[PDB]
Amino acid sequence: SFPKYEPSRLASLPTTLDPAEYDISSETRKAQAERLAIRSRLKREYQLQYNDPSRRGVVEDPALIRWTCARSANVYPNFRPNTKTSLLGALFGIGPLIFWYYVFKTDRDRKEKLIQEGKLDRTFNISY
Amino acid sequence: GKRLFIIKPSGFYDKRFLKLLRFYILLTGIPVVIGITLINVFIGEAELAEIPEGYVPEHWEYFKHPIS
Amino acid sequence: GAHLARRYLGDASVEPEPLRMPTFPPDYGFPERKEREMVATQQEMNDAQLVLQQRDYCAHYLIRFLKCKRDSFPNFLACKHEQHDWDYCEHLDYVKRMKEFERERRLLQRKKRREQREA
Amino acid sequence: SWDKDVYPEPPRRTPAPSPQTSLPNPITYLTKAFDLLVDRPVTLVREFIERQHAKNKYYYYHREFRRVPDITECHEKDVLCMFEAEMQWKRDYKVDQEIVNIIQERLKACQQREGESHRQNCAKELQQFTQVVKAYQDRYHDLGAHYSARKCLAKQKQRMLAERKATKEAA
Amino acid sequence: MNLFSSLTLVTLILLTMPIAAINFNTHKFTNYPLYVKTTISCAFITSMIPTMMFIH
Amino acid sequence: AHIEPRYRQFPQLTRSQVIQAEFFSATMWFWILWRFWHDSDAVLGHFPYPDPSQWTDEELGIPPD
Amino acid sequence: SIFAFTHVLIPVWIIHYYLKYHVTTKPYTIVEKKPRIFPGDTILETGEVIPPMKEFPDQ
Amino acid sequence: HAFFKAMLFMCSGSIIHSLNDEQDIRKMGGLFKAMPFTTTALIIGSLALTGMPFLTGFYSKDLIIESANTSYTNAWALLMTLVATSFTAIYSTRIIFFALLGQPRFPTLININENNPFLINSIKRLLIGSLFAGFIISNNIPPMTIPQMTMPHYLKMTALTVTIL
Amino acid sequence: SKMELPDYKQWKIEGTPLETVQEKLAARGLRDPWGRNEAWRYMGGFANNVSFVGALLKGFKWGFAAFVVAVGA
Amino acid sequence: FGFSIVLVLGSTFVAYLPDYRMQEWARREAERLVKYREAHGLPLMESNCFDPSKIQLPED
Amino acid sequence: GFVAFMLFMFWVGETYPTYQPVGPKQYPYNNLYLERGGDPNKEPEPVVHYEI
Amino acid sequence: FLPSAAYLTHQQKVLQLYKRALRHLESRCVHRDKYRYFACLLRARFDEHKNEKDMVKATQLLREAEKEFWHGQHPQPYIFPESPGGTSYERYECYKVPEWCLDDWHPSEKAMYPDYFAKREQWKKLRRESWEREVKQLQEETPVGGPRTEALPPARKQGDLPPLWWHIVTRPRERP
Amino acid sequence: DAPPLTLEGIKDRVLYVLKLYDKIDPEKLSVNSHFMKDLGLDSLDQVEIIMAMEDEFGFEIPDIDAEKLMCPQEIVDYIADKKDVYE
Amino acid sequence: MLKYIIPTMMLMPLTWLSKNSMIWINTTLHSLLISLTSLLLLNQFGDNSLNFSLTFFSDSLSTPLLILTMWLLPLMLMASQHHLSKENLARKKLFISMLILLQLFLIMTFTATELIFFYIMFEATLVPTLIIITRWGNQTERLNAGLYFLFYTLAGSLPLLVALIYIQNTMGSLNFLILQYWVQPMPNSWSNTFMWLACMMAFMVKMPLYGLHLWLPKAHVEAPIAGSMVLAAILLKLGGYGMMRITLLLNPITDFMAYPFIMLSLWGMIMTSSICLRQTDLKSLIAYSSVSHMALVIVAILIQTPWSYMGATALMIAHGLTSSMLFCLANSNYERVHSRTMILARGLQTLLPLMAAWWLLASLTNLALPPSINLIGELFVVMSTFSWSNITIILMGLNMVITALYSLYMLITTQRGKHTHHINNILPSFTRENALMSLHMLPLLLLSLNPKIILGPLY
Repeated sequence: SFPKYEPSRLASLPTTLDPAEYDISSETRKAQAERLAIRSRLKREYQLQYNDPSRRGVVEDPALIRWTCARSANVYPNFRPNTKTSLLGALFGIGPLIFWYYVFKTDRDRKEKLIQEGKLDRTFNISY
Repeated sequence: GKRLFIIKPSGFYDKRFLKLLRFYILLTGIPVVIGITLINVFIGEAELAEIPEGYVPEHWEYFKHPIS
Repeated sequence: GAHLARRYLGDASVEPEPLRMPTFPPDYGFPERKEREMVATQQEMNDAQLVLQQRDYCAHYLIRFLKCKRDSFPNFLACKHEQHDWDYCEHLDYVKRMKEFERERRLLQRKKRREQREA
Repeated sequence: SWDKDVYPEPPRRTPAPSPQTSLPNPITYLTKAFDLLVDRPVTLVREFIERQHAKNKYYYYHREFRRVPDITECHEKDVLCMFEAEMQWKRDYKVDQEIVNIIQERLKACQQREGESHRQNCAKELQQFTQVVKAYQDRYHDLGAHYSARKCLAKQKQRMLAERKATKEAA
Repeated sequence: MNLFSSLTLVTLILLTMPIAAINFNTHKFTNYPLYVKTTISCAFITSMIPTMMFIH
Repeated sequence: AHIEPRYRQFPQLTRSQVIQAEFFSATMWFWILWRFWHDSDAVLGHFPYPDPSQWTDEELGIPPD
Repeated sequence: SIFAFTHVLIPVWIIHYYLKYHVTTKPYTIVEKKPRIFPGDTILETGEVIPPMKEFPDQ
Repeated sequence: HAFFKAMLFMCSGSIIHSLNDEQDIRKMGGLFKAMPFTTTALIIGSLALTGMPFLTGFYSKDLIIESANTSYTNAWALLMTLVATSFTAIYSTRIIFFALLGQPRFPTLININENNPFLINSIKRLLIGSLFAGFIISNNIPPMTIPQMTMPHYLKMTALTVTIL
Repeated sequence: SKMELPDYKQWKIEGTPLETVQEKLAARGLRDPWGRNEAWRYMGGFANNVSFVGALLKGFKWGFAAFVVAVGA
Repeated sequence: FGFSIVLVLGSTFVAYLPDYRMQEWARREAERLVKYREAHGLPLMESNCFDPSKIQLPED
Repeated sequence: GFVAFMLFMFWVGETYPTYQPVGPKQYPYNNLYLERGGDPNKEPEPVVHYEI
Repeated sequence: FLPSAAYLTHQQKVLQLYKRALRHLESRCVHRDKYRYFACLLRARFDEHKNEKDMVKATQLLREAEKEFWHGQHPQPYIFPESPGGTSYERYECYKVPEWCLDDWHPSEKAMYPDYFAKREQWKKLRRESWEREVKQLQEETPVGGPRTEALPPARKQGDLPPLWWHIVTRPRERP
Repeated sequence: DAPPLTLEGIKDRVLYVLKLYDKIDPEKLSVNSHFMKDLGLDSLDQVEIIMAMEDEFGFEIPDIDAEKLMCPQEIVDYIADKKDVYE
Repeated sequence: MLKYIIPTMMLMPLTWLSKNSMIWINTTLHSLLISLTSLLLLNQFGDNSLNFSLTFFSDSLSTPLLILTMWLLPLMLMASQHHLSKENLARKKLFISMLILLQLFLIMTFTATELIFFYIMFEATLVPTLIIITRWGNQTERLNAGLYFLFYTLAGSLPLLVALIYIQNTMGSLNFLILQYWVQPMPNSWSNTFMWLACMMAFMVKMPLYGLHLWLPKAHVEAPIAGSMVLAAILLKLGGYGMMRITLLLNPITDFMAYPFIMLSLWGMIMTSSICLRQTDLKSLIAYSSVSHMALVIVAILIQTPWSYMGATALMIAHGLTSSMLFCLANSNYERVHSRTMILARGLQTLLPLMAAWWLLASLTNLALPPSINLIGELFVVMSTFSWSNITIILMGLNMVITALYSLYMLITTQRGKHTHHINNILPSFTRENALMSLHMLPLLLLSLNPKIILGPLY
C-alpha cells in the first residue's frame, strides 16, 4: 500500500520503519544497555563536575577540544597522495580557473578587436 | 507579591561608561560648537572681491572661512 | 474576443494582424473623405505640460478638464461634465479606430477572396 | 552671487491664480500664517547677522597664474621644465573636469525645468554637451591612471597621425 | 517655494530627534512610546500639507 | 472595571465596542449602497459598447469589384 | 504646549533659515518643474492672456 | 494595498495575541460574536479583498485587470490572473469561515477580551481609511495614462464574474 | 484566585451533532463515546452562528433606512 | 586626551580646512573660463589641447 | 515538470499574443515628430491619416 | 533513546504510535465532532485485533500499521505553541537570564534589593553546607562502579537535601 | 496577558474534566486514587486521559513521563512543574 | 615628518626611564599627542604632493595610511594589557619599546624617498613583529607561524632588491619624482617579464594573494592582539601601498602578463569566502575575511583606472579599521572564555548587552554598511572591473552574497540563540573594551561623513 519511503542522504529515514527495532535479540538489548551505561557514566561525571558551588571556571570539554584539534591541526598528518585524490584536486582547482581564463580570453579579444574597429558604444563612456 | 523578582543581568557598568562618554564629549561638545557659532555669527566669513591693480596678497586671504 | 481564435485556427490572409496594420493605401473604396480637424494648436499643446502618448485628438477637452480642476481645487467633485465629455470624445476616437480595423478586415476579405478565388 | 550669463535660466513664467472657488482656500490662510510666523523671525535673525557681517571686512582672493611655456618646448630630460609644464597641464585637466561638470549640471537643470517636454528647449544645451563630451572622450579618456602629461601627448600625436592617414587615404 | 521645500525637509528631519534623544538620555524614560507616537503624528500633520499644495 | 474571566461560557460584552462594530459594518453598507447608485454604473462605465464596427459592407469605402 | 511648540517650530525655523540664504547662494540648487499654463490663463508677473482655442462643435 | 493589509495584519494579530498565541487555523473556528469589533474588522478586510464592487480595492485591482485584458498581453498571463483571482477569492472565503463562523475550538480558562482604547482607535481609523481614502486618492490625480474605458461584453464585468464564481 | 466553579452534570448532552454521533456509534456497535466534552462548545450564547451570506448582511440594520433617507434627501 | 581633545578637535579640523586639489578654486576658475569662452563666441573646450601648428609629426 | 510546463506555456504565449479589434493610434503630427527624437530642420516628412 | 531504560517496550511503541496517530488525526480533521467520530473509529480499529497473545504476528501487523500510518500522516501537524518546532519554543528567552549571575552587580544595586539578596545568601550557605560529605558519599559509595542509569536516589536515610539538587531546583521560571 | 494559576483551582479543573469522562464514577473520585489499582481502566484509555489533559492545557507531556503519571496527584504535580505557579 | 620621526625616538626612552605604574599613562598620553601632531599633517594640495626633503615626501596615498598607523598605535598600546600585567616590568618595557620601534619603521616605510629606502624599511617592518608574536604567541605553534611568516616574506621579497638595483643602474636614480618623469615603456621581452614578475610577486606575497596565503591564518590565530592588528592592517595595506607606488613603471606589458594574477585573485577570493563559511576557531574568520578583501584590493590594483585606485585605497583604510576592531572583539571573547573556538561561547545577548551593539556594528562594517567606506571601496572596484570586463560582475556579486553570509554567521554563532549556562565565569563588560570600541568606530563614522580625505592621489 506504500512505496516503503526510499531514503537519501538529504531526506532522512524516520524512526518508525527502521525495521531494526523489531527482532531485538538479547545481544542488541545488551548493546543498548551498554550504550545507556556509557551515557549514564558521562552524565554522572558531568553532573559531578558541574554542580560544585566552589567551582568558578568553565567545564573544559575534551570532546570539543578533540574535535577542534582534529579538524584544524590533525589534517596534514595523515596524508598520502593518491592518484584519485590528486586528479580530483587538479580538477577542483585548475578546471574553473582555466574555464574563467578562457572566457576572459574570449570577452577581452572581442572587446579589444571591436574597439580597434572603433565601433564601440562610446557616444560618451567617461567613467572608465 | 504581584511583581516578581525580575532578573536583569547588570546595568551599572554600561550606564557608567555611557555617562562618562556623554560627559567627556559634553565637556568639549558645548564650547567648540559655541565657539564656531560665535565665529560664524560675529566675525563673519569673507567677501568676494578680487586682487586690486598691481598688488600682492599673502598665502592666506584666499579662503572664505576665517578659521581656515 | 474569439476572433483571436479565428485567426489562430483559420487562415492568416483575411484575418487582419496587429503591428502591421497599414496594408492598403487609403481612400481605396471611398472618394475623398478626410478632414483631420486638429484645432489643438500645437504650441499651446506644448505650453500646457501634458504627457507624451496624450498629445492626441480630443486634447482641448482635456485642457478644459485640467483648467477647471486647477481653478476649482477645493471643489473636489467639480469636473465631471467635462470629464465625461473627454470620455465621450475618446470613446468616439476608439470607435473610429475599431471602424478602421474592420474596414481593413472587410477590404482584404472581400477583395482578396473574390479575386483570389476567381483569379 | 552667480553670473546668469554663465548659469542660464529661462525667466519666471508665473501663472496668475483664478478662482472660481468658494470654500475658500485653506492654503492661502496657511501660507499667510507661515509667512507671519516664520519669515519675520528669519528676517530679524538674518538682519542681525548681516549687520555683524557689516562690522568689518574679510576678503578671499582668486589665486592667479601665468603661463609657463609648454611641454613640447622641453627637451628629453629638462627636469626644471617638465615639472612646471606638467603641473600646468594637471591644472588644465582639473579645470576641464569642472567644465564637464558645469555642462552636465546645465543638462540636469534643463531636464527638470521642462518636466516631460524633454525634446523641447533642451536642443542647444544637449548639443553642446555632446560636443564637449566628444572632445573629452577623444582627448583625456582612454589613457590610464599613471598619466603625467606625456601619455596625453602621445595620444594627441597618434590621434592626429591617424586622422592624417585617414585623410591621405580618403583624398 | 520656501514653504514647500521647508515642510518636506522637516518631514524628513522630525524623524531624527528620538534616536539621538535616547542616546543622549543617560536617565530612565517612561513615555518614550508616547513620544514616538506623537512625533509620528506630527510628521503626518506636516506631510498632509505638501500633497494638497501639489495637486493644487 | 476591566474584563473578568469565566469558565466555558459565552463571554461578556460591553455595549460600546459592539455598537462601534455594528456602526462600522453599517457605514460600510451605507457607503456601498450610496456608492452603487450615485454615479456608477461600473459594469458599463457610462458607455454603451456599440456593435462591431457597423456590420456593413459597401460602406466606409470598399470596392465591390 | 511648549513641548509641541518647540518640536514643531524649531526645526522648521532652522531649515527655513538654511533653505533660503546659503543654499540659494549656491546657484544650481533646488529647482522646480515649471507650472503649467493653459490657453485661458494669464501671466501674473508680466501679464498677457493666451488667445484661447477656436470653435468646438459637434461635441 | 498598504492601508488594506496594514489593517488586516493588525486585526488578525489582535485576535492571536488576545487568544494565547495559538495563531493556527487548526483550533481557531468559532469567533463570530466573540468580540465583535475585530470580527467586523476582519470581514471588512477580507470582503474588501478582490474588490466587492465598488470600494477602494475595486479601483486598483479592477483597473489592473481591465488594462490587462485590454492590451497586447501574453494570452497566458491573463489566464493566470483569471485563475489566481478566483483562488484569492476562495481563500478569502476560507479564512473568514475558519476564523469566525464555526464552532469555538480553543481550550477553557478563556482570555476573551479586546478592550483597549489604543487598539479600537487604531482599527477604527484604519477601517475608516479603508472606506474612503482609496476613492479620495483615485479621484484627484491627473490621469497620466490613456484610460481604455471602452470594453466589450465579458471584459469589464469579468472581475465581478471571477469573484462571484 | 477564585473561579466559583460552573459545575458538572449541567449538559445532559442534548447537542444534536453529538446525538448523531451517538446514533452512528451505537449502530456501528461501540456504545462508548468520550462524554459531554463539546457541549460548552455547543450551546450557551452558542448553538447558532450567522450564515456566511449573513456576514455580508450584518450591516443593513442601520444601512437600508439611512440609505433610503439619504436618497430621499 | 582621546576624545575631548583629539576626536572633536580633529573633527572640526577636518570639517573645514583649505580645499584639497584646489577644489573651490577649480570651481571659480572653471566659471571664469567658461564665461570667457562663451563671451568670445568660440565653443568651450576647444579640443586638441596642444597646438597642432606647434607639432612636428614624423611622416610616413 | 511543473517548471517545464509553466515555461512551455509561457513560450506558447510568447508566440500567441492577445490582440483586439483596434487599429493603431493615429498620432497627429508625423507620429509626435519634434517631440520624438527631434531634428528641427533636418527632415520634415509628408504623412497624414485619412478619416475613415 | 531515553534516560532510565534502553528499549521502550513493545506496548510502549504501540502507545507512542497511538498518541502520534491521535495527534495527526487531530491535525487532519477539523470540526471536532467528526473528529470524535473517527477517534472512536480508530479506538475500535485498535480493538479489532488487540487481545492476541502472539509475538511475531503482533510485530508484523504493527509494522504494516506503521507503513499504512506513514502513508496516512498529515504533513503539517497542529503542534501546540509550546512544542519544539512550534510557535513559542523559548519565546520569552529574552528574559531568561540565568541564576548564576546577579552576584556581579554593583553593591548600590544590592542596597536597592536587601531582602532578596540576604535570602539568596542563606540559600547559598544552604548550598555550600550540605554539599561535600553526605552528597558525595552517596554519589561515590551508593552506586555500583557502573552507574547504568541517569537517575539518582534521594538523600533517603537521615539528613540533608537529595543530591545534585542545585541547577535543577534553582532554575528560571520559563515565563517572566 | 498572563493570569496566574492556583493549586486548588487546577486540582478542581483536573477533577472536573475527569468527572466529565464516562467510565469512571463521580461517587468515589479521589485525587489520591490510582488507575490500575482500583479503577481498572485501560492504559490505552489512560493515555486518552493524558491527551485530554494536554488538549486542555496546550502542551505535550513526553513519553518517558507518559508511563508514570498513573494518578491525578502526579498529574497536577507535573503540570505544576511545567507552568510553575507556586505563590 | 622628521618632526614626526623624532618624537618617536623620544618616546622610546620614556618607557625606560618612567617608573613602576608610570610607564603606562605616559606612553598612552604621549602617543595620543603624536596622533594630534600628525593629524596636523594634511597640507596636501592640487598639483603635487607635499614634498619636504631629500629625506621626505608624502602623497595622499601615504597620508591616510600614516594617520591610520599613528592613530592605531595608542589604541593598541592600551589594548595589549590583561595578558602581560602578571609579567615582568622589564619584559613589559621591552614589549612596549618593541611596539614603538615598529611604529617608527612603519613611518620610515611610508615616507620613503627612493624605493631602496622603502625596501630597507620594508624588511625593517618585517623583523620586530616576529619577535612580538614569538615571545607572546600563547599557542604551541607560534614557532611554525613565525617561521612561515619570515620565510615567505623574505623569499618572496628577495628578488625585489635585485630588480630595484637593476632599475637603479638602468635609469638613473630611484626617487619616485624623477621615475614619474623618466618612465618609458619596456616592451615584451622575456627579461621584462621576469623583472615585472619579481617586483609584483614580492608584493603579491606581502598582500598575500591566494597562491601562498597559508602563513596568514596561523599568523593571526597564533599571535597576540597587538602583533595581529599591526600585521593585518598596517602590513597588508603597506604591501598594497608599495604595489601602488611601484606599478607606475612597467606599463606596456601588464596587458600581456596581468591576466593570470587577476584569475587567481578572483577564484581565490571566491574559494576563500567559501572556506571561511564553515570553519570554527572564530579568530581565523577575520583572517580569511582579510584574505578576501585583499584579493579584491589586488584586482583593484591590477586594473588601472583612477576609479579603481580610489576604491582600492578606500577598501584599504576601511578593512584596516574593521579588521582591527573585530580582532579586538575576538580578544574580548578570548578573555571571557579560554576557548578561541566558535561554537563554545554562545548566548551573550543577555550577558553584556552593549557588547551586542559593537558586534552588530562590526558585522555591519564587514557587511558593507550602506554609507560606510567599505561599501564605497567595494562599489567603485565593481564599477571599474565591470568597465574592464562585462562578465566579471558575477564573481563580484557572488563574493558579496557570501561575504554578507559569513559575516552574519560570525555574528549569530556567538551572540545569538542560547547561553550555555555552564560557563559562569565571565566578568561584566569592562570600560576598557567599550573605550577601545569607541576609539575604533567613531573615526570610521567621521570618515564616512566626509570621505574626500581617504580617496587617493587620483581624487
